[PDB]
Amino acid sequence: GITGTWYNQLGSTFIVTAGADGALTGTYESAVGNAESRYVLTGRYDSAPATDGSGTALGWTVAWKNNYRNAHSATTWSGQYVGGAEARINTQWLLTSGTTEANAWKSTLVGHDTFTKVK
Amino acid sequence: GITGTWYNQLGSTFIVTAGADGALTGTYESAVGNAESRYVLTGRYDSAPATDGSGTALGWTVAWKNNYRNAHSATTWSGQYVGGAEARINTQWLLTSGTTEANAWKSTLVGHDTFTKVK
Amino acid sequence: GITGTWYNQLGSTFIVTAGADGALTGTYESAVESRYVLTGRYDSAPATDGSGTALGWTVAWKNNYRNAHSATTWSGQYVGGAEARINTQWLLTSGTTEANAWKSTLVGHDTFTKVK
Amino acid sequence: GITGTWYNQLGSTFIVTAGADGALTGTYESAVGNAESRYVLTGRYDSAPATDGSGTALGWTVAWKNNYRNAHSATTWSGQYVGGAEARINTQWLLTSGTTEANAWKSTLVGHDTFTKVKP
Ligand SMILES: O=C(O)CCCC[C@@H]1[Se]C[C@@H]2NC(=O)N[C@@H]21
Ligand SMILES: O=C(O)CCCC[C@@H]1[Se]C[C@@H]2NC(=O)N[C@@H]21
Ligand SMILES: O=C(O)CCCC[C@@H]1[Se]C[C@@H]2NC(=O)N[C@@H]21
Ligand SMILES: O=C(O)CCCC[C@@H]1[Se]C[C@@H]2NC(=O)N[C@@H]21
Repeated sequence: GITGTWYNQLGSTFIVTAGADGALTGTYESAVGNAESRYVLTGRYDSAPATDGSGTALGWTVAWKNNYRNAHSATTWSGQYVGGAEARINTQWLLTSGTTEANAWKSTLVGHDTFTKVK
Repeated sequence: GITGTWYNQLGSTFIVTAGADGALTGTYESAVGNAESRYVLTGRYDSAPATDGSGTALGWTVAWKNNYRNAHSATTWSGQYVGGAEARINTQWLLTSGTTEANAWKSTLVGHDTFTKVK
Repeated sequence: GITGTWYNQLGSTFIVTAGADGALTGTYESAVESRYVLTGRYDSAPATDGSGTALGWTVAWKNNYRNAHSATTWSGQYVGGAEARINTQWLLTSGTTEANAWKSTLVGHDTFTKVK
Repeated sequence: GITGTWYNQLGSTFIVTAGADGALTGTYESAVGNAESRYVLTGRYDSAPATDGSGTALGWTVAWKNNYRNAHSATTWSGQYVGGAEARINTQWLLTSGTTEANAWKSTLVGHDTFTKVKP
């Protein structure tokens, strides 16, 4: 279900494996921002979700440092997987940059990403 | 400086190891919510932060399922670690519960936690 | 371009008047009677480089018929053109006791359009 | 207890009047960001809050344009007033800047401000 390759509305690529233990592991490649190529992600998901039609809660983190570039920032996505004919992961995210203490008020962006397995 | 035990303002306990590769691994024990005992956490941090006084960006996820309870929800914390004698991890968080599609509008809580080395 | 009736994807409606001073006034008709006062502000002199027009408004969920002891603010931007939109993120805070304040605020997003 | 002069943890000044109709009016002066002097605010608050010890929900908006400066941005604060012993307004806020469509993903900052009546 969750395991596979997903794309968000920006064209970013989220390759994830959902482990039986509730673990999420994989790579994220952002189409935007101070990022290039793949970054490691790790996360957790509800491996025993409700059976009443509710989505599956999940979250994951990317710290935007790889072998090529370091943005000194990290994003967490929090959301739920909705299965079915048109599988989607609906997320909201927080991106925090490292700042000085005086600039901490503007450290964190918020947004929302929707992932499907298409394009 | 990140590795060790941290406590937030609500009385929750965050036990974490910061790996050399940027991995965060540990356990979270929540003082509030549909939670009981320890939960696995995983996350990522900037393992090569700026040397200009900026904090160290980081994030982690807890899915609120363990051997004792399943809240069908997951929280991600996004923030930065700030060193010194009064070291802190300042975070904002998103808590998404699994919902049906009709209730997705109320799926996600937002808040902020500050973690310190002493409590 | 802001003044008029807008519809979200959830069947809510709001009618707003954008005053020359930057004021937003109108009524929000929810879906998830149900009309509530809305007030807000918008940038009355936006950039002319294709940037959106920043704006925000608040609705306190009390009227003559019910009171949910809560308030939503929407923060976003108006984007003009053929498919005009107001893209928003919102925060809904409910009145809680201090012990429950950690769970007082929901966050989401809404997109409003001039059609349907 | 909402009406008065409030200051947040940054030293910003929030001057507000709560109208009997649920209206919030006043001025906001930010200690940080692309802002100078006072800006108009408007908002709403629950004028018949619960009597069980719960706070009073409220929210307000500032568009960061005044006679001196225009940041092409607007902030909304959503929060609750908590009386008793030491009056406080605890908020979370969203600051949206006007952006191109390509830059809309980075349009919105989020944070939290706590206000008390204690001058810096
Ligand atoms: O610019 C930076 O600091 C690092 C790049 C972050 C890109 C952000 Se993550 C939330 C949003 N979703 C996405 O795919 N890319 C953007
Ligand atoms: O109630 C649930 O769904 C699981 C428990 C959630 C606890 C939340 Se995580 C954000 C906040 N910080 C904390 O330590 N506990 C609360
Ligand atoms: O349940 C309540 O508190 C009263 C109705 C709240 C409606 C919320 Se405002 C954010 C979201 N957008 C919308 O149109 N309706 C929901
Ligand atoms: O920089 C801009 O775009 C306009 C100024 C925004 C200042 C932000 Se509003 C949230 C935070 N609280 C405060 O008092 N000032 C800052």
